[PDB]
Amino acid sequence: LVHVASVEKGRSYEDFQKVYNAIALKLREDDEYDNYIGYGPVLVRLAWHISGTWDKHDNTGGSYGGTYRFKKEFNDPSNAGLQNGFKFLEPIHKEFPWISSGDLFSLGGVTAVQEMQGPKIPWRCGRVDTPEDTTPDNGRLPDADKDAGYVRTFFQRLNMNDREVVALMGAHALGKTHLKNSGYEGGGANNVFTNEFYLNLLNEDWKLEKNDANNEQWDSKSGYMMLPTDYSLIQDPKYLSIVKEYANDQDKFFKDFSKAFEKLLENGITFPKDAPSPFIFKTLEEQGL
Ligand code: HEM
Ligand SMILES: c1csc(-c2cnc3n2CCC3)c1
Repeated sequence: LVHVASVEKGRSYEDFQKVYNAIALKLREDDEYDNYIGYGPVLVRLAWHISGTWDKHDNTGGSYGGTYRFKKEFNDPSNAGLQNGFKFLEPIHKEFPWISSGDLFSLGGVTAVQEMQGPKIPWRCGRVDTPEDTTPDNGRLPDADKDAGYVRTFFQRLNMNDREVVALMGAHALGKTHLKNSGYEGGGANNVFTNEFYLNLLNEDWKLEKNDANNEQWDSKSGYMMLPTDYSLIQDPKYLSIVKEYANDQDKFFKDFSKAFEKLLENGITFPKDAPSPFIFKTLEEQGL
């Protein structure tokens, strides 16, 4: 099973920058969502969930086929709440109907990270919409109630190593949990991309509590929360080291996140030798828009 990247016919960097800009402008303008967090965090989560279905063993799942558009994947309980991100992107897709679904969903994530003052994430085009029968079954995204061994084993399926895992988890500095979506409540309503996840892990006083959905989570007096899988990064000696590294080096964290997130979004895709090199998009700020 091979998924070969195929550039949307006749499209070049300038076409994709226009799509980036349309998403970025909407992010700026629809700022009310989720008590003024806006749509950045949910779009990052969407890009991760459409990618996180990949299995390195058979090359099924991943971002290529844009299969979240199909009912089976759209209604996965693990994807509860991501419909808000789908609805955000819908008008954009109507404006630029030439772009594939996988390309749009993944570009949404890249745009969100950059517009939230994160690192630049190189991005490649050419994902191709695949038919409904290529939709992966539910159950491939991870559980939050587990420990460090689970997290490590889970991520081996996505060909991610310890450093890549800890860097990717830094995105949890963004946004919040919603009891109705996942059975967890709380967060920090943050919409700026920083290394604060790692700082909060090391510096807050965490207490284990049972929430109103009968799930255990770690809570701090500052009003923050960690999932059990978040907290596992300071329980495991190998993860802890890396957590300390990112807490003390913002630039390192940005560079490692950029690499891991691009890899996550590209897993399962074969890029021909003639393919364009990755694009790096300018932010609205860089364009004076
Ligand atoms: C062990 C792996 C992971 C687990 C178990 C996990 C679990 C969760 C849960 C339960 C939520 C709350 C969802 C809600 O109630 O709305 C959440 C939120 C979020 N996750 Fe993860 N996650 C993991 C990895 C990641 C990764 C790798 C990224 C991206 C690089 C990511 C990005 C996000 C973002 C941005 C939110 C906030 C969404 C919002 O504010 O609507 N997560 N995660
Ligand atoms: C902001 C302070 S803690 C925190 C957090 C920890 N784990 C998660 N979040 C938000 C999404 C999941 C976000």
